[PDB]
Amino acid sequence: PISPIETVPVKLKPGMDGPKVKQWPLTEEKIKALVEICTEMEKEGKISKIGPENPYNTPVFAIKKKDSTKWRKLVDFRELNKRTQDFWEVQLGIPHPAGLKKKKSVTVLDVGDAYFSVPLDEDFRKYTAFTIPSINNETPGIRYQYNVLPQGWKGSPAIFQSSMTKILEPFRKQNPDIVIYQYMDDLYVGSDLEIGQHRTKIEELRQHLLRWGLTTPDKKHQKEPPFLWMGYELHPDKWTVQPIVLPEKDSWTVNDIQKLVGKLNWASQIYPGIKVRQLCKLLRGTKALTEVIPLTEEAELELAENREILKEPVHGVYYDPSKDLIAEIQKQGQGQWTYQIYQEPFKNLKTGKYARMRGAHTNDVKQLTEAVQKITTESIVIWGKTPKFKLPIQKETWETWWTEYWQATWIPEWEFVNTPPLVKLWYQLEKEPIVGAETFYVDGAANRETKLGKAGYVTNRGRQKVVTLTDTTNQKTELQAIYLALQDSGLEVNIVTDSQYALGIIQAQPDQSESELVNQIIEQLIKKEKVYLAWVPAH
Amino acid sequence: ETVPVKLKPGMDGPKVKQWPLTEEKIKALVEICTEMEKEGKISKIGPENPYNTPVFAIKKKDSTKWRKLVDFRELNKRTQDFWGIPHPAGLKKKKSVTVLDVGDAYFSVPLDEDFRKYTAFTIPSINNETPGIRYQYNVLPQGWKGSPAIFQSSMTKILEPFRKQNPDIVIYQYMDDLYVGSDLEIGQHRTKIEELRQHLLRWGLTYELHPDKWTVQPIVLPEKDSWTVNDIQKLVGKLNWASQIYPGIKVRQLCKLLRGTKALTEVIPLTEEAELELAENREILKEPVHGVYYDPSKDLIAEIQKQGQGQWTYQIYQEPFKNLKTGKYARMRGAHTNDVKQLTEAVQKITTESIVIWGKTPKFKLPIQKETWETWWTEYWQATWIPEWEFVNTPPLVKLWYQLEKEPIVGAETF
Ligand SMILES: CCOCn1c(Cc2ccccc2)c(C(C)C)c(=O)[nH]c1=O
Repeated sequence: PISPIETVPVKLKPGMDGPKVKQWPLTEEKIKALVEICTEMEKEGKISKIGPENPYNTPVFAIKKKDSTKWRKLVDFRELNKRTQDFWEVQLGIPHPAGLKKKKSVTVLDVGDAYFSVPLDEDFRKYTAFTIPSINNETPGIRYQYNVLPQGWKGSPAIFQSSMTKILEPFRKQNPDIVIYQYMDDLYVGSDLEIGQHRTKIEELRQHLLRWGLTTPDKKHQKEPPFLWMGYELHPDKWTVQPIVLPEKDSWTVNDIQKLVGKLNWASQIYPGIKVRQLCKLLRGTKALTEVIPLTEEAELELAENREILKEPVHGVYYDPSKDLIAEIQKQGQGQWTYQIYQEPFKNLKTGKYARMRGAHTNDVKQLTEAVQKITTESIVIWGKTPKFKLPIQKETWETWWTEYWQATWIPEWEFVNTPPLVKLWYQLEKEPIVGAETFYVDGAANRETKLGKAGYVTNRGRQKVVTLTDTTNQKTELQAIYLALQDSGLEVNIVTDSQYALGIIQAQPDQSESELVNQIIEQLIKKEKVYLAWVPAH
Repeated sequence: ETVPVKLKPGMDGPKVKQWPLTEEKIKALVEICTEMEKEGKISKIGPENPYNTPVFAIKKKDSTKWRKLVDFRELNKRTQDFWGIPHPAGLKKKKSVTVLDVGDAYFSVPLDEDFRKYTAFTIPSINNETPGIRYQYNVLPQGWKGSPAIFQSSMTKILEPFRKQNPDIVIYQYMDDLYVGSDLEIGQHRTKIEELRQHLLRWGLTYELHPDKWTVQPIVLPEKDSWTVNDIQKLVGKLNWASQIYPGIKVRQLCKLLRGTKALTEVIPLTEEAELELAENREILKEPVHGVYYDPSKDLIAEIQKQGQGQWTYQIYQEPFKNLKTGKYARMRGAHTNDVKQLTEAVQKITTESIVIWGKTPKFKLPIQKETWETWWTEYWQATWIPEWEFVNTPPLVKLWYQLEKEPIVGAETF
């Protein structure tokens, strides 16, 4: 009993051939189980006894699971898979709890062995051939081939989903106020109908599937809310996070610390406060995965503060398309941002944070701009709309910055919300030379090969200085020349250099850099009442 | 009937993923595609077709009507060549050109059955609660290069009668568009264009440029009562950079005025020798560099620099420092707070000029981060084609130099 569903035309990769891997040897026991199982499937209609007309072959194996300790079977399609054509990506962008609309009911149907419910392209069938061994390689073993989507075969998931979509089209046209979500072997049918009308509609869907061959599930196996969707539990009324457990031990290997640092990192997206600085710190200079690193007092401590935060009940809300979508952002440390998207105050749909993106050189506004875009991309996917933004940056700071930056940049509809620390412009290089202020003509030169160089300046006022550096580079001297000018001058300074890097500093005006040296220069820049950087061609 | 199109030797169809779409857009594409599906132009497809080409919806000006735009850039590139119409040099010397979307005419012609797989596209669904809706084309797709080609006999056929009735008007076809240039006055021009549309409508089909105005603009250098150490330093740096273009540009005499550790604000008296040098520089910059010609067998390139305050500069070239054309773009009314809009608008303007002048779109170097562009350009896209692009970091001096371009005395006076 299979299906009156049209098959999908399947082919092999560019001019290849089907697998011809030999049948692994098995005992009379393992064989007798497989023989049993294959006489059954031979009748369910799923496979078919073949003969000498088929050079193809895949290795069949015998494993006993736990459910019944019963001898089961496994066909190793790795080869056939690496030879089967490419299909269009099966669903790899899955729903997110924050984007689900709440429903009066959701009922999960099991289209379990639905792979074996869908016919195989009769043309492709020969490739799925396998052999039931004989008692220690005796006469010919029993030969077969699949007549349905094989478990573990490459195209099954894609073809199963498609087949399900065609079959489901009628039902969906006939009652649009019903949302069906296809995932793996489940159908999450939900709706806003009266629980009785709902149960009724599901029975119809079930009976509809019956027409097409999908045998109805047992009450024992049925799934009931809350549903687990990786880190979350969806309850009809809202979602919660799955209990995340940090195990207490007296011996932590590097593995345990890495696996731990992982789970914790995942939690930083949901729980407010998670920290792994002292845990990561235990990784320094490790010589093996199995290496036991003792937890310092400080690691012990943060681990404990974590166990505490993680025992808080972070819950959430579902999406209501008639309410505003709002996204607020907080600069949580330099380069780190936290955000939470909601519609109604304190009822979050989603929260999360972006790691300290350690780049070669930016500024807060640019970075705020980037967090805003990542969020926007997220929202389009999740909700197909972009959130109104509430940003901890004054509208004046944004106009002054974006309007003059060399790069195109933007922030969608946003509004200012004062929730310190507010992001701002740490310094703004002067637009024109400072009259009055001292001028430093700076210069640094190094021997790229001996890495011995000098750095200094001479000012219109007479002051001067030179410093010798070892294990430097020319860029470092050029930059250190600038550094000294800043250190040695008053609150208003004019600095001239032929450093091409300083020309980049003048355009972008970075407030964070990959270089400690440039960093120090930033701390000085920020410190002055006025700075004017003037670049001039070298030589 | 159907002509056997194919892919270039060794090429495989596009497998470009669908960028996420807004709900407004998915809803329209859905509407639009069920229709196309009913009319027989596109057909739902299976998972055995591994290809894909991004789709999105744009706005047909004056209407709420959403238009579908497929990004066939990858397919086009992989599609065999058919060696379009030779570019009419006359088109640039026309007082006023108008653009028309004749892309609607292709649905009439069928697509080689064996090529259709390659036109696969997908409509996403919010939160991915629904699998994408796959379709492929049964007809000539809009935005594919192969369309205007295959539909050429039919296009010239319908066009002749008008071309002869009005032999002073030029008609050029790029992709789904038709640019019609004439030296007639605005009214007589447009009335003559609508005459063309009526003509075009009795089969099945439905921007105001002024090419002769596109002035080649030079670099004007600063002049001053007195010059400061800084002014000179600023000038010397631009001139030194500019010597990669005009090698006769010199800063030695000026550079001597910069000998000394003096205050940036201090005024320096210009030596006559320094003053001749500057005057000789102004003379050099008075005209475009010599020997720059367009090589048809070379990629055309368009670089843009954000000048700030809604201003933008660009230069179309093929070889570094050998410009075919330079210009400025001031934002359009309404674009006040949005850089991406100003940018996409600029790219569209620049791209139509390129089409108008050399009959091909350039490859852009955009002063924007990849993600800012990819996330929002469609929102403001209005042309049927889409040029190629790369994201770049604007060198501080390239910007500094082109900002020096000459602007009008008062401006193009529209009384
Ligand atoms: C009981 C709540 O489950 C979550 N839920 C669901 C089911 C659901 C279950 C697992 C993964 C995705 C979706 C749906 C759909 C897909 C029926 C819905 O619309 N709203 C909702 O809250």
